[PDB]
Amino acid sequence: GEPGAPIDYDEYGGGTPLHEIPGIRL
Amino acid sequence: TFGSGEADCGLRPLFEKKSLEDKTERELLESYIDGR
Amino acid sequence: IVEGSDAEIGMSPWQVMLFRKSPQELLCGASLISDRWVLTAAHCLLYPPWDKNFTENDLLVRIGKHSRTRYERNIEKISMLEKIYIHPRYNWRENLDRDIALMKLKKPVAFSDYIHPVCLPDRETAASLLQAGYKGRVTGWGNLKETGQPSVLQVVNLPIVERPVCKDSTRIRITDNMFCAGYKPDEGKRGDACEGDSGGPFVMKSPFNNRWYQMGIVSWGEGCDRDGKYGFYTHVFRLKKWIQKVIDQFG
Ligand SMILES: *[C@@H]1O[C@H](CO)[C@@H](O)[C@H](O)[C@H]1NC(C)=O
Ligand code: NA
Repeated sequence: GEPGAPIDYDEYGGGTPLHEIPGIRL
Repeated sequence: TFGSGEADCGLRPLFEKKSLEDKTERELLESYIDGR
Repeated sequence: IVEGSDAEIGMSPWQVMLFRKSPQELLCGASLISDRWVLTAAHCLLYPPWDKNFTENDLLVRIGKHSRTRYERNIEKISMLEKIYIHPRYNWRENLDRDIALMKLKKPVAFSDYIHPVCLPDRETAASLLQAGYKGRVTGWGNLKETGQPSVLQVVNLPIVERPVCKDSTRIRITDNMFCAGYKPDEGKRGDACEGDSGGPFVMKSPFNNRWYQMGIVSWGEGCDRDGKYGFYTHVFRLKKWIQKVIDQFG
């Protein structure tokens, strides 16, 4: 029921990088 | 313009177009029916 | 795909295999969205932290396939790429935000029983289907276990997960261009994408018009099928104006 993702559009206008996580699956 | 895409998109020749269900699509449909 | 099953013949006729020619190996999944456009994850083509940077002539696509390895006479079609378009704001430095790319085929592919495009969602379809607990379907030729390659295309159905649960599951910064899917530990059932499945489609079947819609792209995970971890998928609808801009300006 709760929205899993927002109903809108990506527009124009940090954090840990994925590659530092052990076992990251890309 | 692309718009909605192919007029025929998303209808599989070997399933929807023959009125045949695949082995697990029912599980998807059931998950789209809400509870109480 | 971990804890899935063999796909049925013709079950996913938009499935595309991205094949590296040298060395000869599966690179990624992808999906057919018209007779000359293929959708995949940007990180399948461009990931500098792992020295990955492919151009159009490095790859070929294979469409209509079921077997991972056998040449499928009179069934599969091979295509060359005219141009790759990677989202200009794809964030490879951090979290794979906007993990989306389009590939234009040099020649249009003929549709058949085994080759047919998937739909992209309109606003009502996205609003009606992108709800926690609602299941989508992931397909690919990726590994069967985190630590093992399938003989044929695999399929698994997985529920969309509530955003706070997705965010709690990971140290990574989760953006509005991502959603997560998979079963929770308490739910019993299992399943996940794995290495080699990246770039393939997460699709849902609309109960309103009977059509299959691509809601996600297999983007990234932490391990494969781990308890308390979820797969992350590119939010196709949220990036759909970019997709249309590319196809309208360059198709
Ligand atoms: C990818 O390769 C192209 C051509 O070799 C190069 O110009 C570009 O800087 C590379 N991109 C990144 C993000 O490293
Ligand atoms: Na999991």
